[PDB]
Amino acid sequence: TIDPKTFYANPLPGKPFYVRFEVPSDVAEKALEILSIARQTGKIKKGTNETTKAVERGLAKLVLIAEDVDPPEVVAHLPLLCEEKKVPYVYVPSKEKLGKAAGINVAAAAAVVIEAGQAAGELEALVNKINEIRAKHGLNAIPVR
Amino acid sequence: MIPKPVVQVPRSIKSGGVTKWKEGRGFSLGELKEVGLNAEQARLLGLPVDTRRDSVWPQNVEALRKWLIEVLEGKATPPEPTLPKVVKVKRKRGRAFRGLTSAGRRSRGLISTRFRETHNYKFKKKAKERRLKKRHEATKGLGNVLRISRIINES
Amino acid sequence: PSAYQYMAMWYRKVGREVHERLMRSVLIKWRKEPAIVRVERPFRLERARKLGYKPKQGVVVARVRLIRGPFNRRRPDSGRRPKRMGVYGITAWKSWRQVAEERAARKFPGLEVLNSYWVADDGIYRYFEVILIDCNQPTIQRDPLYSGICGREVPRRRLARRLRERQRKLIEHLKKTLLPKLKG
RNA sequence: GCGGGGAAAGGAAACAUCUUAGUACCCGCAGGAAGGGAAGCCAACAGGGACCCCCUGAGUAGGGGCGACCGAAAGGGGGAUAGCCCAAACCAAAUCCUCGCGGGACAACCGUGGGGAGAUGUGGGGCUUGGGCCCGGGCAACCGCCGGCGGGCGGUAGCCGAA
RNA sequence: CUCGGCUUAGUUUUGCCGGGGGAACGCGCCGGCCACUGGCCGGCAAGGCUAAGCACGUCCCGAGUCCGAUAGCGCACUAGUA
RNA sequence: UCGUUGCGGGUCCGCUUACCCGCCGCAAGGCGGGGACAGCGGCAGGCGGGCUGUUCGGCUGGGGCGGCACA
RNA sequence: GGCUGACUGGGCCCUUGAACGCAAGGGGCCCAGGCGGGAAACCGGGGCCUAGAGAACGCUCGUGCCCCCACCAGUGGGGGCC
Ligand SMILES: [Mg+2]
Ligand SMILES: [Mg+2]
Ligand SMILES: [Mg+2]
Ligand SMILES: [Mg+2]
Ligand SMILES: [Mg+2]
Ligand SMILES: [Mg+2]
Ligand SMILES: [Mg+2]
Ligand SMILES: [Mg+2]
Ligand SMILES: [Mg+2]
Ligand SMILES: [Mg+2]
Ligand SMILES: [Mg+2]
Ligand SMILES: [Mg+2]
Ligand SMILES: [Mg+2]
Ligand SMILES: [Mg+2]
Ligand SMILES: [Mg+2]
Ligand SMILES: [Mg+2]
Ligand SMILES: [Mg+2]
Ligand SMILES: [Mg+2]
Ligand SMILES: [Mg+2]
Ligand SMILES: [Mg+2]
Ligand SMILES: [Mg+2]
Ligand SMILES: [Mg+2]
Repeated sequence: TIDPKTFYANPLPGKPFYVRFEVPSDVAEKALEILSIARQTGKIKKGTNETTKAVERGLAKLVLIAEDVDPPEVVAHLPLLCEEKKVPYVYVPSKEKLGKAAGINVAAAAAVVIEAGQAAGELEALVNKINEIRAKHGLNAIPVR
Repeated sequence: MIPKPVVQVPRSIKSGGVTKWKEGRGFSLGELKEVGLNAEQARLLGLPVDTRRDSVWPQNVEALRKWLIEVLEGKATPPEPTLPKVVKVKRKRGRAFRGLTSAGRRSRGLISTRFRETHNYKFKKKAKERRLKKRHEATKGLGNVLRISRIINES
Repeated sequence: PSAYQYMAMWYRKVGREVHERLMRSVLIKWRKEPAIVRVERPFRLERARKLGYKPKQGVVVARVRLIRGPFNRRRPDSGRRPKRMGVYGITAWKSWRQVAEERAARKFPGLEVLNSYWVADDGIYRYFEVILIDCNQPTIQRDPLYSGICGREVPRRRLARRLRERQRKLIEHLKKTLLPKLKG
C-alpha cells in the first residue's frame, strides 16, 4: 500500500536506494548483538523469504536489513513491508556479519527477531534510538511491539 | 483377453445424427471407480487408463468387471503394467543453436499454435510430398486441370 | 506470498519508476563493461528461479549486451525482382534472446544453455541474462531438472523388476479385497 | 535431422503481384535417428482425449493480377503406446560436491575428519483425479541409488551333413 | 494494442521478428473463423523431460522378366588412376 | 514524428549524470568542449537512372516514316 | 391539341456470325402489369430504315417484410443473389 515512488523518493548519498535513514555503527553493532542474544535465548529467523513471511504473518518484532545486497531489489521490498505492518527495522552494514550474528555459515541479507528472550529491554532501547533517528530523517515513529 | 475401451465417435454437425463407436484411448476414471480401482492400480494391472475422459460406458464397465474377475480368479494372466519401463534421456548439445530453448520455441511458433500448424512443419511436409511425389504432389495444377475438365465434360 | 512475489513488483507498474531510476544509473556502468560478462548473482532472482536457476557449482549466469533494432539486412548487389530488393523493416526470424543465448554459448564452450531472460533496454542496447550449466559437474549431473539437459539412464531391469513385483503384490491384495465385491 | 540467412532461370505463351520456393545454395548445431509430445486442445450441448509417422478427409474449405497456380485442419482407419518433473504455497540447512582414513558385492552406501557450495534458499514437499494447510484410519506403503552373483539366448572364426 | 516486414490456406481471422505502448490474478485469466455484450461450453499460456511406433545409406546381407566391356557406376583392369 | 530523454525553476531559461567530441592514461580513472541538442533505431513525406527488374503492339508489294485499310 | 412507351417483369426470333462453331451490340414478334393519344380501329419498350458499340476481377448505386457470417441471441460491420 505504501507507494514506493514516494517512499524511496529521496535516496541518501553513498547508499543503496532502499536505505531510508543512516544508522550509526554503534546502533548497528547493538542491533547485531540483540540478534545474537535472540538467537541464543529467544527466537529469530534469517533469510529474506523467512523474514518477509514473519513480517507478513505479524510475528516480527525487529527487522535487520543489510546495506551490501548486490542486487538491491532482493531486499528493497522489506522496508515497505515493515512500514505497512508497523514493525521497527534497522540497517546493518555487512550481510556477512548479519549471517554470523544469525548463526549460519553464509551471509544473510535480512533477519528478524520473533521473540527476544534476554534482550527485551535492549530491544526497546534500540527501537527508541531508531525511532529518534527516523524522527530526524522525517519519517514517522514506529512503536515497539 | 484384455478388454479394449469403447467410446463414442464425436457427433459432428456435418453427420446429421449418425453416430458410431470406436476404440478409445483408455478406460475412464468413473468406469474404473465402478469396479474399485484407481489409475495406478489399473495401470499396474495393465489396463489402458485415460484420466482425461469424463464419460462412463456400461459396456466398458461390464467388460472390466468380467476380465478383472478372471484375473483375480487366476484364469487370466494380466499384461505388463502400462507404465514407463525405460528411462533414456540423451545429453543435449547445442540447444540454443538448434532453437530448442524457450526463445527458439517461441520463434518457431510452438508456444502459440500446434506443431502441425507451424510454418517449418508445413515446409518439411510439402518438401517430403514433392520429393516422394505423393498424393496431391504427383501432379502440378491438378485442381485447375480438374476444374477445366469438369467444365468441358459437364457443359 | 513469498519474497519473490514482492521482488517481482519492481518489474510491475507499482515499482517501475523507482526501478527505472535505478536502471538509469546501473546502465551507465553496464554500457562500459564487455559485451558478455559472468555475474555472481542474477539481476532478477525470482525470474531466474522460475527459469531454473540455483546457486550450485557449475551454474553460470552471464549478462549479455547486444544492439537492438532489426537485423543487418543486406541490399542485394545482383539482379532481383522488385519484391526481393527491400531493406528497411525486414527482420530475422530469430529473436535477440536466442542471439544472446548463442553468443553466451560461444563464450562458454562446452556449457549448455538452459534459459535466458530480458533485463533492461536503453536507446541502443538490450540486456539479457543467460543461464548455462556444466554437464560435467557432479553437482549438476544428478539435479532432477538438469538431468533433462545432461542425460539420464535407468537400467530396464530395475524398472521391470519393480513394476512386476508391484503387479504381483497388487493382484494378491485384490484377490482378497476386491473379488467378493466384484462377484456379488 | 534441427535453427538461421536465402536467389534466379523458367511458368504465367509479354511482365511487375504471384509462382518457381522457404527451393538451390550458404552459416551454425546434434543423433543413431533427429525433431514432436502429455490440453489456457478439439468439438457442439453428442462427445473425443500426449505425440510422431502411414492411408483417407482432399485438391474439399480456403489463398490468388480470384489468373497461372497454391492449399489445410478437425474427423475416420492403422503402426505404436507412457507418463512425469522444476518453481511456488508450507518447513528452514534436516542438503549436495570433493578428498583422507575404517567398513562395505572392486559399487551404492555407512562412520569419521578437512575443504567447497548453500539463507540472494541446499534439501523436504508438489505436478488436474490441482496442491499447500488441519484432523483421522491402513501398509497391498511409495519413491530412489549400485549392476555384484548365477543362468539363458544371439553376434564376431567354424564343425557334421544321403545316394 | 498499434506501426513496418517476412511467412501462412488463414481470408476485417496464420505464426513470427523489429519499433512504440503494455495487464490481471483463480472473486482471475484464456479459447469457441470480424468486434463487443449476455448465456453456454471447453481449459489454465508465458519453465523442463520423455521410450515405441517414422528418415537415410559410407557400410553388412539377400534378391532380380535389370546391363553385359561404345552397355552397366567416370572406373569388370598397377581409376578418381595416367 | 515515436523512443533514447533525466533534473530544476517560470511554452521558455538553466544544470549535468545520460549521450556525443577531442586530450592523458595499460587499465582504473582524470581534463576540456557540446548537451538532453546531436547521434542512433522505428515510422512517414520529398529529391532520387546512384543502383535492380522490365516494357517499348500489329498490318505493311522487304523493314522504317506515314496511314488505320485495327471496332 | 393532348402526353412521356426514351415504361416495369418475362419469352421467342433475325442480324452481328451465309450454308457451318462463336462475345457484346442492334432490330422484330409477343405475354402480363400499369399508362398516353384516340370516337374507335390502332399505335407507343426512343429518333422513317441500315452506324454512334465494351468481358473477368474491383468499386458504386437501386432493389427485397430477401439469404449467409462458424456453440446460441443481440448490436455494429462484412458478404451473397437480381
Ligand atoms: Mg499442390
Ligand atoms: Mg524472372
Ligand atoms: Mg525447371
Ligand atoms: Mg513469362
Ligand atoms: Mg522473357
Ligand atoms: Mg526419437
Ligand atoms: Mg529427442
Ligand atoms: Mg508453398
Ligand atoms: Mg529448495
Ligand atoms: Mg563337410
Ligand atoms: Mg565384344
Ligand atoms: Mg565403360
Ligand atoms: Mg534529437
Ligand atoms: Mg532518423
Ligand atoms: Mg535502368
Ligand atoms: Mg504493348
Ligand atoms: Mg510489323
Ligand atoms: Mg506507320
Ligand atoms: Mg463479329
Ligand atoms: Mg456460319
Ligand atoms: Mg453495331
Ligand atoms: Mg466451430
